Amino acid sequence: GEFQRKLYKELVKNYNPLERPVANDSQPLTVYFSLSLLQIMDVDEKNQVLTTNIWLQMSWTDHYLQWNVSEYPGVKTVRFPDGQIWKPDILLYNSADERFDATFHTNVLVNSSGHCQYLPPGIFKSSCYIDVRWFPFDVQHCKLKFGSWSYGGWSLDLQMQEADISGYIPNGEWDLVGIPGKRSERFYECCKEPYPDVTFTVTMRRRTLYYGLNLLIPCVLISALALLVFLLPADSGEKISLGITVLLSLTVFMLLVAEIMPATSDSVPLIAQYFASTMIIVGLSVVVTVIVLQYHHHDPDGGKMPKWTRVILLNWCAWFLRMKRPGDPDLAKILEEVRYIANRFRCQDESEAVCSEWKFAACVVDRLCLMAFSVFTIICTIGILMSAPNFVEAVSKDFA
Amino acid sequence: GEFQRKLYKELVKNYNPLERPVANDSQPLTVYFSLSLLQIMDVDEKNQVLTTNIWLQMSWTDHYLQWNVSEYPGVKTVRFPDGQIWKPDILLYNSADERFDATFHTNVLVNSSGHCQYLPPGIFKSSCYIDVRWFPFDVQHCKLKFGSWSYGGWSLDLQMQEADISGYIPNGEWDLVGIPGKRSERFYECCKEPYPDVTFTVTMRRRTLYYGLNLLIPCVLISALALLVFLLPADSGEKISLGITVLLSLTVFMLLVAEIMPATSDSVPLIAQYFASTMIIVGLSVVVTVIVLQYHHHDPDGGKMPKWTRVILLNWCAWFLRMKRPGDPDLAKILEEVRYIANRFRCQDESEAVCSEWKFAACVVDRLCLMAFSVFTIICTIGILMSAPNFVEAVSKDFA
Amino acid sequence: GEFQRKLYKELVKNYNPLERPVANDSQPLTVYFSLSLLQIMDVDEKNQVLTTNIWLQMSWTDHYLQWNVSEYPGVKTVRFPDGQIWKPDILLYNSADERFDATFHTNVLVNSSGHCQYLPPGIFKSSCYIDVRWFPFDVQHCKLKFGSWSYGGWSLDLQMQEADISGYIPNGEWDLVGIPGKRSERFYECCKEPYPDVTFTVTMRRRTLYYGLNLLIPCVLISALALLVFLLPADSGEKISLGITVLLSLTVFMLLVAEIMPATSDSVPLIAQYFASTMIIVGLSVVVTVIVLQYHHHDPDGGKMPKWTRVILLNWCAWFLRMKRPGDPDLAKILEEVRYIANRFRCQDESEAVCSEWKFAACVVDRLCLMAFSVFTIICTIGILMSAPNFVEAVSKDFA
Amino acid sequence: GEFQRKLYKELVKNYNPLERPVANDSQPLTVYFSLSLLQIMDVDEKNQVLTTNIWLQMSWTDHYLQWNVSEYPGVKTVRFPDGQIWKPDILLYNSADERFDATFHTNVLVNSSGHCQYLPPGIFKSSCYIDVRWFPFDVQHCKLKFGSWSYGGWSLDLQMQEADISGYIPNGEWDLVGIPGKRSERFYECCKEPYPDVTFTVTMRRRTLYYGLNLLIPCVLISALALLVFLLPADSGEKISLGITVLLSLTVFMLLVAEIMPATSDSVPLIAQYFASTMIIVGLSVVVTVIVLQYHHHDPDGGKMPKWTRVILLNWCAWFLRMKRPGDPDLAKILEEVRYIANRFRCQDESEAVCSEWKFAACVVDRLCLMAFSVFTIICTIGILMSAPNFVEAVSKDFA
Amino acid sequence: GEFQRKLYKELVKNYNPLERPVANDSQPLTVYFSLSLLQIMDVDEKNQVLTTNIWLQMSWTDHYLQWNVSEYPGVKTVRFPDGQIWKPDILLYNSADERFDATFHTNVLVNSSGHCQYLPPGIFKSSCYIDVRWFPFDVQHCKLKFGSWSYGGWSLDLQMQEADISGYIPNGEWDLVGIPGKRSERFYECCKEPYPDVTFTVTMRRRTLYYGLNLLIPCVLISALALLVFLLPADSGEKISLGITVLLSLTVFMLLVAEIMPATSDSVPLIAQYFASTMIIVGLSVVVTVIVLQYHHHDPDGGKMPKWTRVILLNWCAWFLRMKRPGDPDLAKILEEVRYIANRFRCQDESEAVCSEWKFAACVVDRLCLMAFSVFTIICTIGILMSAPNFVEAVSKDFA
Ligand SMILES: *[C@@H]1O[C@H](CO)[C@@H](O[C@@H]2O[C@H](CO)[C@@H](O)[C@H](O)[C@H]2NC(C)=O)[C@H](O)[C@H]1NC(C)=O
Ligand SMILES: CN1CCC[C@H]1c1cccnc1
Repeated sequence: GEFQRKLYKELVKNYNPLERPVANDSQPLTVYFSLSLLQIMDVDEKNQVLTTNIWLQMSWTDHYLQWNVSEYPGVKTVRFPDGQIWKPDILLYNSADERFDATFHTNVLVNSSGHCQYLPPGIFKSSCYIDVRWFPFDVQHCKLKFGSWSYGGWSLDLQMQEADISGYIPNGEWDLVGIPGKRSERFYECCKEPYPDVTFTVTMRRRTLYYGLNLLIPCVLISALALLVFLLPADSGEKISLGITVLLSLTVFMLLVAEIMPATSDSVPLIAQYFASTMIIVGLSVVVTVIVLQYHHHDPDGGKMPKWTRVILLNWCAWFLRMKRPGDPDLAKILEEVRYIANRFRCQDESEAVCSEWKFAACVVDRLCLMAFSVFTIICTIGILMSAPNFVEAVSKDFA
Repeated sequence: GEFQRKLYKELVKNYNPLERPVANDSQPLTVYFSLSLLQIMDVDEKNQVLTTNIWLQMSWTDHYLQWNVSEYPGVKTVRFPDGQIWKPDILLYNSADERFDATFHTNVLVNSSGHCQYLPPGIFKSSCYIDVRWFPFDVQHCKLKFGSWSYGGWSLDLQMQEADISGYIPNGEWDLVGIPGKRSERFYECCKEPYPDVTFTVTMRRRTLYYGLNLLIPCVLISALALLVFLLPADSGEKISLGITVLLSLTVFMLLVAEIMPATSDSVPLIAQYFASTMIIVGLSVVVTVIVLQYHHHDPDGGKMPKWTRVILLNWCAWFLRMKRPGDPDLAKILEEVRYIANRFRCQDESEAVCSEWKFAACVVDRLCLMAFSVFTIICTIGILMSAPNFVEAVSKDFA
Repeated sequence: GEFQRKLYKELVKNYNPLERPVANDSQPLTVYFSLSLLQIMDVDEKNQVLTTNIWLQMSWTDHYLQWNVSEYPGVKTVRFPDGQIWKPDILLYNSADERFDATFHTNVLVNSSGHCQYLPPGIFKSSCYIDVRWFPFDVQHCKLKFGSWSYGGWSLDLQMQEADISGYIPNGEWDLVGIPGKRSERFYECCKEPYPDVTFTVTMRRRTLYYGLNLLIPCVLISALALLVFLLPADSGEKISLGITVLLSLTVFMLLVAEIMPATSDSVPLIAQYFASTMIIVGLSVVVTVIVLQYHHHDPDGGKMPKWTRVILLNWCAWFLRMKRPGDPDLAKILEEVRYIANRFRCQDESEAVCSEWKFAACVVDRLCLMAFSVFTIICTIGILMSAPNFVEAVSKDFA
Repeated sequence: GEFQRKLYKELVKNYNPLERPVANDSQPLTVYFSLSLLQIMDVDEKNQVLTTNIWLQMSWTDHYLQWNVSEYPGVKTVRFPDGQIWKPDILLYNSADERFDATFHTNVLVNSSGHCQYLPPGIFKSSCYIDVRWFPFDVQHCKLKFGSWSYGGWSLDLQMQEADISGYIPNGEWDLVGIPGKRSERFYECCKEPYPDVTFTVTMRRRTLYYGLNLLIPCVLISALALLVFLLPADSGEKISLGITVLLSLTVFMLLVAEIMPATSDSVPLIAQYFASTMIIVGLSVVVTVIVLQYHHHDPDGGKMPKWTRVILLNWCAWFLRMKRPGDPDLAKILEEVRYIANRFRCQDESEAVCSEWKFAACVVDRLCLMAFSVFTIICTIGILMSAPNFVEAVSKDFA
Repeated sequence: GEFQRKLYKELVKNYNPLERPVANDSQPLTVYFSLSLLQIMDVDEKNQVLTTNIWLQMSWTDHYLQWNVSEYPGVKTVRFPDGQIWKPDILLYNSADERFDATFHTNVLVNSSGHCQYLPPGIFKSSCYIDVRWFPFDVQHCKLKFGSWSYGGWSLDLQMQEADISGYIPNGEWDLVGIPGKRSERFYECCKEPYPDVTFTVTMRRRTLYYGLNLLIPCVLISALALLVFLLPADSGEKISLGITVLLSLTVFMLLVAEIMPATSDSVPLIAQYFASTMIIVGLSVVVTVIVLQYHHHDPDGGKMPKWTRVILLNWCAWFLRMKRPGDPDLAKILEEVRYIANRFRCQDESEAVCSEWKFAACVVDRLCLMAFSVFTIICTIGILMSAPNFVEAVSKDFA
C-alpha cells in the first residue's frame, strides 16, 4: 500500500543496524527472555546430550522504530528480516551442535510504539549430566543456559519470564516434572555491572514399563530357571549344560545392557550390580553342581566316608529336610566252586550298599543347596530392586 | 528481448520486497495453500520421524506486478528469484530437521495481471506419534502443520486446498489411505491475534507380508518344535538340551524384535505379548521335563508310590488316553548257596518291577503334559494373533 | 589484458541476469541437455537410494553475449560465474538428498558468437525402485528425471542428447548394461502449459560371485551336514544336538541376511524361499529323528508291533534297501533252583530278541528317511536356484 | 543514542577491513592468544579424533578505532560483526572436521582506546595420536596447534597466554590432568619467513572403574570357572562341553573388545595379551581333558601300563598329592561246567582290576593338572595386570 | 598504516576479478601446482573411499598487482580474500564428498612483483579402486586428479612440482611407500591446445600385525583344536558336539570377517579362500567322526566284516601304524540245566569278540584319519598364506 511503502521508506532512513536502540546511551536496555518448550525429541545417555524443540521469546523496545498511526491509517505493524535491524546476540552456552547456533532466523515483529518481538524456532542440542546410578528408575535435571555473548550489564540487562508449557507434546519415554527458571547475575572483578543470565532446568522422569518388561522380568525368569539344576537327578547327565547355557544367556543380556550404558566411572549402576549378583549366583550354583556330581560318582572302594561328613549329612540334614534314608571227591570241589560265586555276589552286594550311601548324601546336598540358593536369590533380587529411591512411585505410575 | 528488458526494468521501480502487496492496507491478503505428495520415503518408528517428498503450492495476487500485454507483445509471464519479490513465510511447525526450514527456494512465476505461483520442492522430516500397540498390524496417522510465522490472521487469510496425489509413487511397505486437511485458528501466549494454520493428516497402512513371513511363522515353527521334548523317550539324554536351545533361539529372536521398536511405556505391543507367551510356554515345558526326568530316574527302595499318585496316574489317566500298563552235608551246603542265589535274583526282579512302574508313570505324565501344552500353545497363539483389529483385512490384502 | 578488460566491461553493461536471452520474445529458447556418467557409487537396497557421480551438460545460445574478434584480437572466449548471466533451472525431480540440488556451480564458458556451455558436476542421490524378487540374480533399472522447474514448453524448448559413458569407471559389484534416454512432456495440476523433461534409465546387472560364495555354498554344505544325522547310530545320543545346532546356525544365517534387504511386502525373495525351504527340511529331519529315537528305545513287553508295521518295515523295505535282519530231596530242591535260574535266563533272552527286532525296525526307518530327505533337498535346491531368470547368464559370466 | 550513532558513523569512515591496523608498517602487530576449555566431549579411539568445547581468546590493539570519551559521554565500548573490521586468521592446523574452521563468528568488543577482544566459541574436532598399549590404564596427550595462516613473523607477533580451566566441567570417563602450552616458530617449504604457532597439549587420564567392572572381572570369573573341568568325575560326559562353552564365552568377549579397539599395528595391547593368555590356558585345559579322557577309557587286554608311567604316577604323585589307592559220570561234567563259570568270573575280575588301576591313574593326572593350571592362571593374570605403569594409581583412585 | 592504506586503495582501482591477469591476451598463463600431504585419515574398503588431509600449493603471476617498494616503504606483501582477485578454478576430478569442492578458502599472498601464493587446506574424500585380493597383505595405489575445470591450453599452462611430505604424520595401520606424480596432456579433436593435468598416486602398505594377531592365529588355533576328535575315545560321546561347536564358532568368524569387506566380485580374497578351506576340513572331520561312530556301535549280529576291510584295516594299516591288536534222573536234569547256562555264557563270550574287532577297526580309522588331516590342514594353511606376494616382507617388517 501507499502508506506502507511510505512508512517503510521513512523507517530505514539513517538507520544503523549496528546501534543499540536507546534514547540515553548511559542507560541499559531491558530485554525480556523466555522459553516455550514443544517436545523432548531425544535423550542420549551414551553421548550425554539432550535434543529438544524450543521456541525462544525475546522482547524489547526500540526508540527509533516509532510512528503515528493516524498518518498511516491501514498500517499498524511492520516486519523486518535478519540483518536489517538490531537484535540481541543471545546464545546457548552449553551447546553440542556442530554450528554453535541452531536457531532459525525469522522476522521481527514491531508494533506502532517501538516494541519488538522475536520468536525464533530451532532444534537445540545441549550437553547435560545424565546420571545412570539408579537406572532405569531415573530422574534427570538437564540445564539450558542462555545469555548475551558480548553485551554486558551497563548495556543489556536480561529479564526472565516463566517458561510456557502449553503446547507441550508428551513423550512416550519421559515424563516432564517441570521446567523452572532462574535469573542470576555475575560480577566481574573489573567492574560493577551485573551480568544477567537465564538458566532453565528441565526435570524429567523416565517411564520404566518398557525396561521392566524387556530387561528385568526376563532375567528374573532365567535366573529362576537356573535353579532347576538342583532338582534334576544326577543320572540324567545334563546338570552342567543347563547352568552353562544360562550363563551364556546372561552374558548376552549383559552385552545388551552394556551397549546402551555410558562409559562413566562415577558410580556402579543398579542394573549392573544386579546382573553381577545374578551371574555370581549362577556360577556358585555351577560349582555346587560340580561338587554334587563328584559326590554321586564316588568310587565304592576308593576310601571311607568321613565320620564328620556322615554326622553332618546323613542324619542331621535328613532330620532338618525330612528325607528318610533309602533301604564223593567231586562234591567238595563243586562245594568250593559254588562258594566262590556266593562270596563274589556277597561282595558285589556290599559294594552296592556302600555306593547307595554316597548317592543319598549327594541328593541331600542337592536339596539343601536348592533351598539355600532360592532364599539367597529372592533376598538379593528384592533388596537390590528396593534399594532405589522413588521405586514405589515408578511402579505405581507405570505398572498401574 | 527489448520488451522483456523494458518490462523487467519497469517492474522493479520503487519496489520494496518488505511490503505486503495489497491495494488497501486494512484488508487482508488471501493466500491459497496446498500440498503435492510425491513419495513416502522413511517411517522411523524408533525416532518417531516421518520423511516425505512433497511440493508445497502457494498462490496469491501481487498488486504492483501488473502490465498490459499490448505494450509488451511477446512477454506474458515473468520469474523472480528469492530476495527480489515478496513471499509468504509459511513453514512447518512439526519439523524434526536440523535446519528448521527444509525447502529448496525456486523462482516465483507471475501472471500478466499479478497472480504469483510458488512451488518449492524439498524433503521434509516431521515428528509424528507412532503407535506400536498393534504392530505389525497398525495404522498410523501423521500430521503436518503448516502456517505463517510472523503474520497474523488480520494480514493473510490462509485458505486450504485439497492435497494432490496424482503423482504419488507407491511404497513397498506402506499403503496410503488418504491425506485430508483441516484449517484452524489458534491463539498463542505471545500476542492477542489469532494465527491460522493448515494441517494435513497422512494415513498409512503397513503391509504385513514381510513381517509375517519373517517374524511370526518362524516363531510358530520353533515353538511347535519345542513341543517335541514330550515325544522324546527319557532313556536318551537330550531333552534338556532341546529345551534350552529352543529358549536360546527365542531369546535371540526377542533381541532382534527389541532392536527395532521404540522404548515407549504407553502400551504393551502385540508382538511383545506373543513373545512373552511363547517364552512362558517353553519355560513351563522345561520345568515339566525336569519333573518327568526326576520321576523316571526314581531310585527304588527309597520310597513307595503314594496312593493318590497311583490312582491319578496308573488307574484314571492310563484309562483316559487308552494306554495300557507294560504287561551228605555237602549237598545241604550247595542247596544253601543256590537258595541264596535264587533269593538274590528274586529281589532283583521285584526291584526292576518297581522301576518299570515308575517309568510307566513318567511316560503317562509326559503324554498328559504333551496334550495340555499343545492345546495351550494353539489357544494362546490364535487369541493373541486374532485380538488385533483389521487383522482379517490385513491378512486378506497381504496374502489373498 | 586491455582488450579482455574492455570486452568484459562492454558485455556486462545493460545486461540483466533475469531476462531470457532470446532475440524474439514470442519464440522459445532451445536448450540441449545431456548426461556424462562417471561412476556408480552405491546402490542402497534398504533405502531404495542410488548414488552416482555425473556431469550435467547444458548448452544454449545467448543473444547479448556477442562480439567481433577483430576488435578484440586476443580474447576468443569468456567465463562468467554463478549469478551474473542467465542459466536454466534444470534440476533432478526425484532427488533423495536433504539439499534438493547437489550440483557444484562452476563457470559458464561463452563462445565469441553467443554459445554458452555449462558443465556442473555433483554427487547425485536418487530414489529409484529396487526389485529384490530375484536377489541376487536381479537386474535393476533406475530413473533420473531432469527438467526445468518454472519454464514451460512455450518458453524453454528442452532437447535430449545421448549420454556419454566414455569416462565410465567399472564398479566391482554392479555391471553396467546401458543408459538410454527418453524425452517427454507432461501436464501438471498447477498450470495449463506442458512441461517437457528428459529421463535417463540406468540399467545394471549384479555380479554374483561374492554373494554366491558367501551365501549359497555354505548353506548347501551345512544342509548336507544336517543330512548326516541319519547315519548316526542311535546309541550315540547326539542326533538331536546335531539337528538343533544346525537349526540354530541357520536361523542365525537367515536373520543376518534379513538385515541387507528391504522390508517391502511386494514379493517373496528367492533367498527367502530358499531359507524357508531349508528350514522346513531341517525341522522335518529333527521330527524324523525324534520318531526314530522313540522307536529305538521301545519298552519290551509293552505291545508288539501291528502286523501292518511289521510287513511294511521288516519285510518290504528291508528287501528294497538290501538289508539283512540280524539273526535225595535236596537233589530235587537244587534242581528246582537251577531250573528257575535257567527259566529266568530264557525270559531275558526272549526280551533281548524283541528289543533287537525293534532296533532293526528303527534302523530301517532311518535309512528310508535318509534317502527321502536327500532326494527332497536336492530337488528343492535345484528347482529354487534354476527358477530365477538370467541364472545361466550370471553363472557363465561370473564363475566361468 | 545520537552520540552512539555519530560515533558509529565516524569510526567506519575511510576504514578498510583488508588493512592491518598498525601506525608503523615496518613493525609487527602483537596479538595475544589463549584458550578456555569447557569440557571434553568425546575421545574416539577407532577414528583417533578428539572433540572438545573451547573458547578462543584473541586480543590486539587497533590504531584507527580510537575516540575521546569526553566528546561521546554515553558510549564507552563499540562492537562490530565479521567483515567490517580486521581480524586475525588463526586456524587449527590438525583439524578433522569437514569444514576446516569450526568457530562461530561473534562480535568484536573494542575499547575507547582501541583494544579489540575476540572470544569466538566452537566445537573442535582434532586428530591426535591415541596410545592403546596400556589400555585401559593409559594416559593420553593430544595436541591443539593454532596459528595464523597467511601472516608471517614480520607481520603478526603471536604471543601465548596461559589457558583457563576455571569453567571446566568434569567428565565421567576421563580425568583431566593439565593443559600447558608452548609457542614456537617453524620454517615451511612455501616461504622464507618463520611462522609462529601456539600448541596446547591436553593431558588426561582414563578412569578405569567401568572397564574394571565390565571387562576384566567377568573374564577372571569365567577363566576360574574353566578350571572346574579338572574336578568333574570322568564318569559324566560334560567335561568337553564345559570347556568348549567356556571357550565360546571367551571368544565373544574377545570379539567385543576387538570391536571397541582400533586396528593400529604398532604395539600389542595389554587386554590383547590377557585374552591371548586366557585363550591358550583354556585350549591347553581342553587338550589335557582329552588326554585324561583317553586314559580313563582304556581298553583292558589291549595294552599294559608302561613302567615309567607307573613309577611316575601311581607312586611318586600318589605320595605327593596324598591320594589313597583303591585296590558219578554226571558229577564230573557238572564240575567242569562250574569250573568254567568260575574261571570266566576270575578273568572278568582281573579285567576289572586293570580298569580300576587305569581310572586311578586318570584321576591322579586330573588332580596334578588342576594344580598346575591353577598356578599358571594366577601367575599369568597377576603378571599381565601388574605391568601397567599406573595400575597402582588406577586402583588407589577409582576403586578406592 | 597510511602507505598500505593508499596501496590497497590504488591496487583495487579498475580491477576486474573475472579476467586472466596476463599482459598479453594470446599468451597462456603459467600456473604451478603442487601438493603437501599431512595425514592419511581413513581408508574405507567397503565404500572404496580415501580420506586425507592435504594442503594445495598454487603459484602464478598477476600483472596488475605490482608496485615500487620505494614508493611504499613499509609494505612488501598484500593479502586478498575470496572474490576479490582472480584465482585458478582447480578442482579434484574424482571427489566423493557431497559438496564437490572440499577445500577451505583462505587468503592469497601477493608479493611486490606480482607473484601470487595460494595455500588452501582441506580434508579430501576421493574414490579409488581398493583391491582386497591379497588381504591383509595389501599394497594400494589411490589416485588424485587435479585440473582446471574451464581453462584450456591457451589460458592455463598447469605445470607440476613434486609433492611435499616433510610434515607427514605416520599412520598406525598404513605405511606410506611414496607419492609420485605425473603431468599429462589431453589433446582434443577441435583444437591443438594441450590440456595439462596433474595426477598424484598414493602408494600405501598395510601393516599386518593387528590382522595377523586377531584373525590368523585364532583361526589356526581353533582348526588345530578341531583335530582332537580323533584323539577322543568314542565311549565319551562328545565328538559330534566338539566338531559342531567348532564349526559353528568358525562361522561366527567368517561372517564377522565378511562384515568388514567390500562386496566385490572381481576376485576371491585370500582370507575368504582360507576360511573356506578351514570350514571344509572341519566338515570332512565331522563326516569321518560319523563314520567312526557307525563302525564303533556295530551290533555283533548285523552282518560280517568284509574281507577287504579285514585285510586292509586289521593287518596293513595296523602294522603300518604300529598299533597292537588286543590279544538218578534229577542228576541228568541238573546236568542239562547247568549246561544251558554254560552254553549261554560261551555264546556271550564268543559274541563279544566281533564287537571288539569292530571297536579296534574304529580306532584304526580314527588314528589314520588323524594322521591324514594333520598334514592336510598344515599344507593348506601354509600354501594359502605363502601364495600371497610380499608376505615375507610383511612378516619381516611387522612381526620381527
Ligand atoms: C504495541 O505492542 C506492545 C506489546 O507489549 C504493547 O505494550 C503493552 O500494551 C498493553 C496495553 O496498554 C499494556 O497492558 C502492556 O503493559 C504493554 N506492555 C509493556 C512492556 O509496556 C504496546 O502498548 C503496543 N503499542 C500500541 C500503540 O498498541
Ligand atoms: C603457515 N601457513 C600455513 C601453511 C603454509 C603457510 C602459508 C604460507 C603462505 C600462504 N598461505 C599459507
